[PDB]
Amino acid sequence: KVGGNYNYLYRLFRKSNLKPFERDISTEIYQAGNKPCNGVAGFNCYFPL
Amino acid sequence: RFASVYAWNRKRISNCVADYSVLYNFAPFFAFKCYGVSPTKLNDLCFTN
Repeated sequence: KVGGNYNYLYRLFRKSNLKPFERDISTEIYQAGNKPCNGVAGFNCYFPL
Repeated sequence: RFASVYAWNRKRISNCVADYSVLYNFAPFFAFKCYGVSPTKLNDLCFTN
């Protein structure tokens, strides 16, 4: 679809490499570590999807 | 003092240990989009220049 088809997604990065045939329904934000991050933030608090 | 947009200033970085984690002294970046790489995996991969 022209600039569409968002319903099909993936992950560029994850907190850890997936195990074989492992499934993860969650989409929580990866922690930055160097900066407290419960709300959105900089370095690593970008949304995985 | 930065240069113009047409005369964009270039420096080659070579023969030096790249600490890409001194980026996070400059304040919330309207964009840190890392294309083709992750903002977290960049301080690992060695590169020529």
